Amino acid sequence: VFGAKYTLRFGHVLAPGEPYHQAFLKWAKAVEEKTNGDVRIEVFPSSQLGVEEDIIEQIRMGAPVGWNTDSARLGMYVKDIGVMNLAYFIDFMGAKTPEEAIEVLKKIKQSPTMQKWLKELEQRFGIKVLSFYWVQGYRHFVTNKPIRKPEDLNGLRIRTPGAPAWQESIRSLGAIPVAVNFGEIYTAVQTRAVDGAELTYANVYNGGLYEVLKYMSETGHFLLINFEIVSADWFNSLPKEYQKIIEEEMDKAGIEVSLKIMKELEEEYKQKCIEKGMAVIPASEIDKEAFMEKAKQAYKNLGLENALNQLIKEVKGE
Repeated sequence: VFGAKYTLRFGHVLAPGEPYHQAFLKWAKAVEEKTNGDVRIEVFPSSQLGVEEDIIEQIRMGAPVGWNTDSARLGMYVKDIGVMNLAYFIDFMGAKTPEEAIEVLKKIKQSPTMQKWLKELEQRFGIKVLSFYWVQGYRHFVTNKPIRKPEDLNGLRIRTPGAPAWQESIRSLGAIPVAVNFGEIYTAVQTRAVDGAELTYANVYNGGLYEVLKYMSETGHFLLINFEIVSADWFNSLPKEYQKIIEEEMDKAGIEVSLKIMKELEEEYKQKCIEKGMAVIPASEIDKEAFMEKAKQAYKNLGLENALNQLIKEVKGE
């Protein structure tokens, strides 16, 4: 009293106050406005605590919940969609600038193959993708040794997220992948349990990791594409007009924060990291083709090369 008719609780939107959170709050406010207060969206920052959450099982259960997740997770369910979390994916799709990256994502969305995968996620698993135009930016190696070619990673324990798309990718580039809770990366480096990480400049700066790692080597080996999911059962319970408002408003909010991240914020954080004494190995000094060539073996090890090729075909319009 006198509240909304539908309430959505949307979680895992990363750290409080940061760009993603800001953008989800903009999205929520716009859906609320355009639905006349009938849809209320509550936005929950990520916890850094190490607690079990079965986020997909809630989505399957039909709860009024959503999550900021990724294709490394969704690829556990419909295997092939996981190709979008593999090393150099956006480069293999031909994107070489921020604006080009967003345009490729739009082409992937209208692709018959993506539409297939999204229908399988919905029907077989009850997962509705509202958007994947949410990009955290390019990830680079963060180490105490410059990385210019694959051989430089040999023997290096590099922490990367726990799912196979990440682990196999970092392994194929030449490193030993290691899982470590993000909030514990600093501890893992200071206590010498790992040799480095692979992160965005925002992650490195906000974590104060420049205190313990000296080099940012700009391999640009991942572009982190987030997938924004809700229960298919819940989404379908909404009126069609509201279904369209929710999806359109978040594709819009997503495009907006993705470009701000890629065109401005990551640049600012780079400057701040330089000002904290880090040494940047620029992209032009790195054998990126050698890394791209090593990356192909992750696609093969996981069975996702056909998936990539299939996407390449339909996007090469036009």
